[PDB]
Amino acid sequence: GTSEKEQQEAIEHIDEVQNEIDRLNEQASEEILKVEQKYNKLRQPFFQKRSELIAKIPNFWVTTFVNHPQVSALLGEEDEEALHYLTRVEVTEFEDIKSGYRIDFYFDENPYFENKVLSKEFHLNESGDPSSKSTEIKWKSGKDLTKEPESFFTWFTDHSDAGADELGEVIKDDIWPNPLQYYLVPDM
Amino acid sequence: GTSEKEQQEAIEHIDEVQNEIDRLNEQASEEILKVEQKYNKLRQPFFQKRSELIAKIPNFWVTTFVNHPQVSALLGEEDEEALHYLTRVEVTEFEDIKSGYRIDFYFDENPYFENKVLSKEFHLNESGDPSSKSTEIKWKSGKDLTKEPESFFTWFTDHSDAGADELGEVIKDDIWPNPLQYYLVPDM
Ligand SMILES: [Ca+2]
Ligand SMILES: [Ca+2]
Ligand SMILES: [Mg+2]
Ligand SMILES: [Mg+2]
Repeated sequence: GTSEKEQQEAIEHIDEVQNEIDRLNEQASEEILKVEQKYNKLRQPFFQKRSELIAKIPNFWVTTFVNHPQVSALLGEEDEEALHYLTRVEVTEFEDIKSGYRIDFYFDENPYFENKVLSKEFHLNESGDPSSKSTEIKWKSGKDLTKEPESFFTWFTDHSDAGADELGEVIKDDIWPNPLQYYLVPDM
Repeated sequence: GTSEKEQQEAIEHIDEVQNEIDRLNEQASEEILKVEQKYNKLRQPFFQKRSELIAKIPNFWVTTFVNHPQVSALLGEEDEEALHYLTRVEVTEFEDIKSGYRIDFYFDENPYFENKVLSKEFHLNESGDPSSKSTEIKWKSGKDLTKEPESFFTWFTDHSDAGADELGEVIKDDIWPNPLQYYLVPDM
């Protein structure tokens, strides 16, 4: 019962209404991002206290990883040995999501590599796509674990799809918020 | 270098710290839910204005669905005919998420069924699991579209996994926020 002029006029009116819904969608997403930023700051003193407490627990992080259903699948026998030198893991999330997040792994002096810290960083590149970069591992002579599944440590050098990279997100979103559940094993 | 007593004491201290992170996680999730509730109220006048404008556009909703990559796969030839009688679609989201959401479909008098409105409701049941329920369709004699893929209209009676029910979530989260993109087809 509407004329074709009335219909086109309604279509334009709907488009204007959609632009207004778009605006609210964006404002909502913005408020939500700020909430996450507020609470990332509120949790940080607690993660820092937890890091000091984990320093009291020998082999905390390798125990956590060996008991994790996804991470354990990536660890070979010699990788597990090397991870006994892992003293500290830190996850840092940047406010600007183009800056992404970083995972740092702190290692005591060990026979495999010279680095005191190994890190993998996740960010958006100039075209808006997920990318990653890492510390170059300075393996010691005859102890390159990357030279039979592939070593865990090839993760540091794997960048051909950060859009994916499940392991980074597992550490950021699962293990980092609560590693204690995986460290602890029921007694009998 | 820590005693086993010091280690157990640290483990308990970590558990306490985790409870404190847990609390912040929950407060963050709560603030985020309230933001979504605020903006659901702010968008509602715009969805209501849009409903009045869509009333001016013949066969708006069937056109939207036939041009939707997932919904079109569910529509048979006779379903499409029946959906030309669909005048109005409404999505209602309740604040308490145990109450879930509802989708209402308004139909002009048609040869297939007597109902003026067909609805599917999604909620959590007492055990916390997704469930759904619907209007009983009062098909007219010899015109039961459920009596060769199955009719679209069997969706109203399909409840054996609301945990899934992709179609409900596609309507709520994709089509409902912006159906105009699917209604509109470029000219040449
Ligand atoms: Ca456990
Ligand atoms: Ca289109
Ligand atoms: Mg034990
Ligand atoms: Mg056109």
